[PDB]
Amino acid sequence: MIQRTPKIQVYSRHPAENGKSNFLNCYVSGFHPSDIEVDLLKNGERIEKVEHSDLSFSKDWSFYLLYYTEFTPTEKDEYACRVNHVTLSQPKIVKWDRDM
Amino acid sequence: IIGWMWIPV
Amino acid sequence: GSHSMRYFFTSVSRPGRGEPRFIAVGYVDDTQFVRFDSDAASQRMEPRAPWIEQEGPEYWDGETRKVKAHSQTHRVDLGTLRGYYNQSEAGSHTVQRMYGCDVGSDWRFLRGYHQYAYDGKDYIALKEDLRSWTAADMAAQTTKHKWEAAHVAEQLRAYLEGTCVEWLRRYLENGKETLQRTDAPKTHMTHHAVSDHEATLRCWALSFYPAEITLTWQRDGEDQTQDTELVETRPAGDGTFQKWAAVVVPSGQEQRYTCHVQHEGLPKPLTLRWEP
Ligand code: NA
Repeated sequence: MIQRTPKIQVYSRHPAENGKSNFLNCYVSGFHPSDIEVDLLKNGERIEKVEHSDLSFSKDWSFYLLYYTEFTPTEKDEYACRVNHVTLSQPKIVKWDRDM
Repeated sequence: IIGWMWIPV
Repeated sequence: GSHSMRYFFTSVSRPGRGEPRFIAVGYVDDTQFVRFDSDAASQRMEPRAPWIEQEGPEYWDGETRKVKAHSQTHRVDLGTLRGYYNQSEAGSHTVQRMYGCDVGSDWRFLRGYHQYAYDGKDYIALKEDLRSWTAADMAAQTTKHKWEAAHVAEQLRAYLEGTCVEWLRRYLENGKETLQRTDAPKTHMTHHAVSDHEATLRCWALSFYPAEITLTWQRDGEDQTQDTELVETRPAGDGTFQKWAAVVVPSGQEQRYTCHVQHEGLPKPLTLRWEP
């Protein structure tokens, strides 16, 4: 049994413009085993309508998934990605940074 | 297309 | 120039006697085209790219039959491996299988592969000659002896050198607009002042295909890895990829630093330098 903790990136499909429709992505990779919980948050609240890619894996056998949702960024709305996995003692929250 | 023949380990 | 077809199978047991979950995905290059998921209602191989949807019911019937055959072998393999490693039914365990072929510019065979993993580590692999096996540990030596005596490598070889290459060529021609493209990266540099004493230069590559790319930093034309950060190449969600590389520099020394981008779609490798 070898376990690996997920890497997390939170980012937009397109360069963010306030008031322009976009996609918010949460890309989870490098993890093992495959069971993982990923929520996208808006101002701390779970976003209910989120989709994800089909499970696949890398040359080291570690899994990757994209979680995504249609969104319209504004100056003040905060977005984040919340991830739980058997390797984490509590859920990890990564905030969306426009410039990352 | 995928393969059909899969011998068990 | 060169291309690959790869299938990725993930089979996960449930605590106790529950049915395992079986997932299969196929790719040409960085483009997903099929999926199977035993948790889904259809129990069918399903299309995941517009260009595969033209294949008729015989194709989908064939792939569904074959992928169910693969699941029944993986179901028994989960049971055998618990036995070989003396594990109870109460725990969830994972088998993975990856196989496929690469062709060069001439779309002729370059290499085949078939690899098998148990609980996130190597178990057994076909070597590059497609004739012999690498066992990872003592349990896998049983599988290796069995598969050699049964001439399993011959069967795989015929599929990887024959079928796999003939179908990859068919997919490349049928899906030409999506699979035979290169989208060159859209590149730019940002500057963020961390303090009065340091700034972060971040070199960006957006909307590229395929995923393979190299971003490096130089200082006065020499490789710089100290005080740099590279993220993993990430999907945009629209069939393109994204990546960035950053370096933390002393205030006033920004002009020493260049970012270098290499990608199949670029006429020439790019050099970016921070412009005030
Ligand atoms: Na956890």
